[PDB]
Amino acid sequence: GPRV
Amino acid sequence: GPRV
Amino acid sequence: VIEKVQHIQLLQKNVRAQLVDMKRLEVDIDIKIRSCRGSCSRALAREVDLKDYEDQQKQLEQVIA
Amino acid sequence: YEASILTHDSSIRYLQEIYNSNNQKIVNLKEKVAQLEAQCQEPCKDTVQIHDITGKDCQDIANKGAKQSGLYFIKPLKANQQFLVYCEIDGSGNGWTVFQKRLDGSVDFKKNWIQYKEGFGHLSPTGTTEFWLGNEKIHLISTQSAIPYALRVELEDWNGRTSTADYAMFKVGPEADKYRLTYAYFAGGDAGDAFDGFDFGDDPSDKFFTSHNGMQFSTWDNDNDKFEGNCAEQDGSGWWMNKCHAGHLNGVYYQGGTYSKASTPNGYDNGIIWATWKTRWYSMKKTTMKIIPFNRLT
Amino acid sequence: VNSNIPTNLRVLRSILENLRSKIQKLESDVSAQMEYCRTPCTVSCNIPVVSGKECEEIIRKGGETSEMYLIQPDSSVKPYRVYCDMNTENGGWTVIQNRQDGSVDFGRKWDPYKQGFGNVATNTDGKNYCGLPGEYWLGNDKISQLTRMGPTELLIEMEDWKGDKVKAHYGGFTVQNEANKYQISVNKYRGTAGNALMDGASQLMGENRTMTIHNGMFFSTYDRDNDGWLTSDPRKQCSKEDGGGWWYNRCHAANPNGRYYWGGQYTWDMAKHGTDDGVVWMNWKGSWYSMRKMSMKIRPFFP
Ligand SMILES: *[C@@H]1O[C@H](CO[C@@H]2O[C@@H](C)[C@@H](O)[C@@H](O)[C@@H]2O)[C@@H](O[C@@H]2O[C@H](CO)[C@@H](O)[C@H](O)[C@H]2NC(C)=O)[C@H](O)[C@H]1NC(C)=O
Ligand SMILES: [Ca+2]
Ligand SMILES: [Ca+2]
Repeated sequence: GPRV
Repeated sequence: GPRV
Repeated sequence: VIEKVQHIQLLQKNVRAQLVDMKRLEVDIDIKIRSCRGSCSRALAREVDLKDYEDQQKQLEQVIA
Repeated sequence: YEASILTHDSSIRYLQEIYNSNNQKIVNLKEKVAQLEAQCQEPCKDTVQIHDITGKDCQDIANKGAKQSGLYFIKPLKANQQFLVYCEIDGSGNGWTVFQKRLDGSVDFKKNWIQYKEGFGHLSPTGTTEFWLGNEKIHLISTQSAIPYALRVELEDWNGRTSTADYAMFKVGPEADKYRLTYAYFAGGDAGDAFDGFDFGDDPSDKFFTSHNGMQFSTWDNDNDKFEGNCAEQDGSGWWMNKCHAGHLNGVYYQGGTYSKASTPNGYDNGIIWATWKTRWYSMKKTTMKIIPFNRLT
Repeated sequence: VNSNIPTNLRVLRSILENLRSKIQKLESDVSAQMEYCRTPCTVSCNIPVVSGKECEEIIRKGGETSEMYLIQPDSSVKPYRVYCDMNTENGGWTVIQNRQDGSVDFGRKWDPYKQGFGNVATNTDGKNYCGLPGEYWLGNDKISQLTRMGPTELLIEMEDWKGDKVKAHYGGFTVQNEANKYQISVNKYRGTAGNALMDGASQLMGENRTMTIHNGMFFSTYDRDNDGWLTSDPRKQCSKEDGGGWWYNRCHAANPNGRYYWGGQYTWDMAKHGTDDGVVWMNWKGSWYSMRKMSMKIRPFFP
């Protein structure tokens, strides 16, 4: 996925 | 071994 | 020194020759057989028994005296 | 009792008749040992054999008449040493050079930079082992002076179905530029363009920070990702990381497909995922990345 | 006086009848082995992706497990299978000789010694790759070329039948090509086994000890006499007598390509020609012990  |  | 003691003399050294020769052939075959484990489908599971050869070898010598 | 003196002569020549008998047998047996010897010189037959034909790549090889899938030495124009590969060759004369494989999780894909550069895993003639060919090789195979190349990705779920996704003008740069992934365009396929990025739904920027085109290669010990943390460390792989990934074919092998957030230590999804085909919590059963000159892909 | 003649005819009869039987047990077994030999043993060694010039390049390229690898020392020659040892002393060790059971014949002619023989590796069981080594001689042509690529060190390891193990390290190791009768040269010894190769048999004396030095020797095999034993008599050649090819002098302090005696202890009336053939390293166990494991491993040398 992505990240914060 | 040797040999004489 | 009689005709037949001569005949018994030669056998005593013919069998000592053979007891060393067999003992050898025995070892030889065990190694050669094991060395087929690396190329043949299987190698016969076996064990050498030197005791049998070494027993007779002492027994022979006793009776050569 | 003690045998007779006249018995002694019959008895004496009987022993000679068996000593010589023995002797003769001993000579015949030695001779038979000798014959057993010549039977025990060859080694065990190794079933895995490397094919004779060689070329610049699997397509070159296949054009030289090669008919069947197996292990081949290839040597791209700009390479020093030749190297072994798996070539998949179909009925139409297509020779795919396979550079990545997953299927049983037998191989641990958490490898360092050198390891992804040189390669790890094993090649098998039946094409049934997990491997990473090595970046350096991949770079060489895909950058031979003016030969447009194509990558196919092949997925398989834990339910039978499989899906492909193609990419024209595929290319991996030198170590200089951290084995950069570039392609002209998505060439079609019912797995979906996961290198374009994926709208994950955790942020408006996702679609960009998960695209892979242009990404440099990253391992835990060589961080080259667009994220101030460590994609390859956390997600425990070597991949073309952004911030971090929409597709993750070098991910951790999850048996069954379904895995959860609690399955992982660092909270993030580290499995073999391809976001356009399945959820970021479904890890593929089979994974294969292979390349072929573009002019060959119809 | 007369008890002796029949006492012989009793015992001599017994022994001969005993042997007749021993012959039959042996005829049986050879019959059997021949039958099994109508079909080969097999392996399936999936080749590791990572390759290199030799096992040290591979270890540095990230190949950390001990298995069979495909090396290519030079572009001129085609790649070949070798077993790399990655665990022993920082790894990167290329096995050129290996003994562990009696699976492979080592009493071979010149050509097989030149080409290499035996099994490089077998399947680890429950696995598709071959992570155990076979008994093999790599081959002189290959061994020569490897050592002349640059400073090459030699590691000889060995184990007795009770589990104790020792080693005979050599800092420099070189083998010349076929035109030079694969002449060996070693230097810079350390280790626990005893310097059999440079010094000769630790237990012999003066000129006797000297005729067992291997350093500088030429490689000989039963069909090619290159030992330091100058005679007119065909049967008086070390490779004929000590069984299998080696850098024999007159004849040896160390015989790693000898015949594999099961058990360890063996004696002169057990030996084919009475000479101490078999996996001998006099400097450790003497002339009549025959190692359970024996291996020669090479690696490039860094001071
Ligand atoms: C070199 O060795 C020979 C032979 O000795 C052999 O090895 C010994 C360790 C021991 O095991 C012997 O039984 C082996 O035969 C030595 O032979 C000498 O021969 C002469 C001639 O008959 C004899 O008079 C000597 O007594 C023998 N040696 C002795 C004193 O036992 C020879 O002396 C050795 N010479 C060297 C260079 O050390
Ligand atoms: Ca980073
Ligand atoms: Ca000679």
